[PDB]
Amino acid sequence: LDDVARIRLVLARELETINEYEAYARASSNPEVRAFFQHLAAEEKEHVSEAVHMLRMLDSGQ
Amino acid sequence: LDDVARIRLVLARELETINEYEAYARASSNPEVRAFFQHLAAEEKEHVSEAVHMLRMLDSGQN
Amino acid sequence: DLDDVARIRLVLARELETINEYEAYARASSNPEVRAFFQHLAAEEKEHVSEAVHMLRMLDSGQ
Amino acid sequence: LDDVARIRLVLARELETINEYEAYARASSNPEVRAFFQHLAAEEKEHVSEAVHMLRMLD
Amino acid sequence: DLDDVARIRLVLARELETINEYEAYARASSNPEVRAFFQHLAAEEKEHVSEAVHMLRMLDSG
Amino acid sequence: DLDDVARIRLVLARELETINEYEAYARASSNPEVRAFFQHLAAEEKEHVSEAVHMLRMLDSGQN
Amino acid sequence: DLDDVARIRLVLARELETINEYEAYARASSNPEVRAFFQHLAAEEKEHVSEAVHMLRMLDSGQNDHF
Amino acid sequence: DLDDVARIRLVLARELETINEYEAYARASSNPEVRAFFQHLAAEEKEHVSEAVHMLRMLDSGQNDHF
Amino acid sequence: LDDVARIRLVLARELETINEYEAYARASSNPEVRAFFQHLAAEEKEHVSEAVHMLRMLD
Amino acid sequence: DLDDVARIRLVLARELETINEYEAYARASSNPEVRAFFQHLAAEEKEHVSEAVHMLRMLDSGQNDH
Ligand SMILES: [Ca+2]
Ligand SMILES: [Ca+2]
Ligand SMILES: [Ca+2]
Ligand SMILES: [Ca+2]
Ligand SMILES: [Ca+2]
Ligand SMILES: [Ca+2]
Ligand SMILES: [Ca+2]
Ligand SMILES: [Ca+2]
Ligand SMILES: [Ca+2]
Ligand SMILES: [Ca+2]
Ligand SMILES: [Fe+3]
Ligand SMILES: [Fe+3]
Ligand SMILES: [Fe+3]
Ligand SMILES: [Fe+3]
Ligand SMILES: [Fe+3]
Ligand SMILES: [Fe+3]
Ligand SMILES: [Fe+3]
Ligand SMILES: [Fe+3]
Ligand SMILES: [Fe+3]
Ligand SMILES: [Fe+3]
Ligand SMILES: [Fe+3]
Ligand SMILES: [Fe+3]
Ligand SMILES: [Fe+3]
Ligand SMILES: [Fe+3]
Ligand SMILES: [Fe+3]
Ligand SMILES: [Fe+3]
Ligand SMILES: [Fe+3]
Ligand SMILES: [Fe+3]
Ligand SMILES: [Fe+3]
Repeated sequence: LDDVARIRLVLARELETINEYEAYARASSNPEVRAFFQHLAAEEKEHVSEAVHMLRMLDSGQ
Repeated sequence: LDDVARIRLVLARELETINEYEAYARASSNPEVRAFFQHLAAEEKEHVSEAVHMLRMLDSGQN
Repeated sequence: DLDDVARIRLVLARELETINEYEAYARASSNPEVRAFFQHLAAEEKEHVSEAVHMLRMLDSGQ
Repeated sequence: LDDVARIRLVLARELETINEYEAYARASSNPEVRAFFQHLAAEEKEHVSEAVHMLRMLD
Repeated sequence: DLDDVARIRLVLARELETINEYEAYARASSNPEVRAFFQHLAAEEKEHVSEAVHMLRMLDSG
Repeated sequence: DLDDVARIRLVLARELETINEYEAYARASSNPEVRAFFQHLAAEEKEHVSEAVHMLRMLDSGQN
Repeated sequence: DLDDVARIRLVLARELETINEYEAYARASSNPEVRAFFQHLAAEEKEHVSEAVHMLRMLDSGQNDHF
Repeated sequence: DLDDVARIRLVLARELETINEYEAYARASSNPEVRAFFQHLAAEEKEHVSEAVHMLRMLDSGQNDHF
Repeated sequence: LDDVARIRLVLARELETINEYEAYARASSNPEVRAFFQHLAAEEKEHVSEAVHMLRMLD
Repeated sequence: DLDDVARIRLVLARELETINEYEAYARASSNPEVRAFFQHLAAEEKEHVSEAVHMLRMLDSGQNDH
């Protein structure tokens, strides 16, 4: 398990987390809860872009 | 489920995620990768603060 | 490779899931004694969550 | 899942929680953390006594 | 890492889950002889639970 | 989507894993009294395994 | 921390779950050839279960006592 | 939510894991007769894998194309 | 764990992945997404064939 | 309760773990033919990852905007 492997693991986890945030926002009729989850999902998408950048830098094949 | 239970689940997951980020920062010998994981850990702790706030708002018994 | 803060986070995550279970089981019971047993368990677990959040804040500057 | 089944599940989870609290108390070097976990283990053991009693009453 | 008390707790937790499974299977069974089989197994496992609690209280003052 | 035979097989499989656990925990030792407790649990579980195999045999004509 | 008898018990437990899966898949199929494929697999796994029980009995005298 | 081909793929995947377990147990075993029991089980599970690959190729023309 | 066992693990994972891709193709709304998943399934079937060949040659 | 973008995210996450497995199995192998086999599988999976990230960007404007 090297650095690129840990980056891939973090990216995979972030993608699943976004899925969870979107599903939980959809399940709520509370506007404040939906806003909470939409903000979290946006911050997680930022993290995804950052991880993909690090992966492309560190992985030649990617 | 209901909203409070899903918030509790989100908080539990975020706490495990911080553990992972900090562990990966420790495991790396590349300083850039270490810094990446430390930055991720800091922002996830902010997410934890937000979630605890939501829980306190929505759970009278917790606040 | 875990430190004290990682173990506190794990305990807190487990407690949040435990509260979910207690409140669900309190709801699913129609026996007042059992519903009440589970409600008392959930209140005590919420107390544990507050204590663990305090520990986390006291040992983690990023939090 | 009836009431007695849910109590058995809670009791089993409480027993694993005690094991985890005691292991984490053993593993910590900060004394305050270490006592935090010991306090949690004592409280959970009291929970176990209550659950055993409830199980005896209903079963 | 584990000591005798921790192993006894694990055994007790497992026995409790086992009783739940035996009782659920008795409820779901069609053949009344199979139902009787699962009911008997549940009763014997409950006796084991009593014994495990006794051990745990002999070896743990708290 | 489980029938009676499938539940018997699940119970038998669980009992076999339980015996493994009792034997490993007896080996872990530390206290003779704890070892004897785990050994007694293992012996009674073996009784259950035999009865479950016989059940399976009457109910499963392909197994018998 | 496994000895030979524990590995035998583990194989037997896995085989029993596998038979459950084969019988369930045979029931869930509408193609008769696929149904028959799963039923044949189930019968062969049951033969393996018999062999595993014989091995367990030969290695575990306390278990053999109940047969 | 599963068709027959997906159930065949699941059975094949499980058989492959089962072979791994049997070969590992054969390597770990001390009694030569237990070692041989596990080797016997591994050889017969490999035969099942061959049979299931043939079934999958018969049911999945896209898979058969690559053989 | 030896080379043949790792090949078996890869093959078992690839078979589960094909199941997932076909399910997602059935479930998808957008035609391009359906086609994306079906194309992934086809490529994975090629990977399955390669792994079976390797396994037959080495075992 | 899954939409197309969620299924894309799930496939991408699975491919990333698959690449990890292929690379670790290449490292753990002593037979050069097996090692090259696993490296080849990893390269092809990485191409799959590029395709999926492109699909994700097209389906998720919030992700496209980074
Ligand atoms: Ca995450
Ligand atoms: Ca998270
Ligand atoms: Ca807890
Ligand atoms: Ca607990
Ligand atoms: Ca048990
Ligand atoms: Ca058992
Ligand atoms: Ca099997
Ligand atoms: Ca198998
Ligand atoms: Ca795959
Ligand atoms: Ca994959
Ligand atoms: Fe994150
Ligand atoms: Fe997050
Ligand atoms: Fe950021
Ligand atoms: Fe952030
Ligand atoms: Fe607690
Ligand atoms: Fe509790
Ligand atoms: Fe308490
Ligand atoms: Fe028992
Ligand atoms: Fe039993
Ligand atoms: Fe008994
Ligand atoms: Fe009996
Ligand atoms: Fe056979
Ligand atoms: Fe077999
Ligand atoms: Fe055979
Ligand atoms: Fe088989
Ligand atoms: Fe692949
Ligand atoms: Fe490809
Ligand atoms: Fe793929
Ligand atoms: Fe392509």
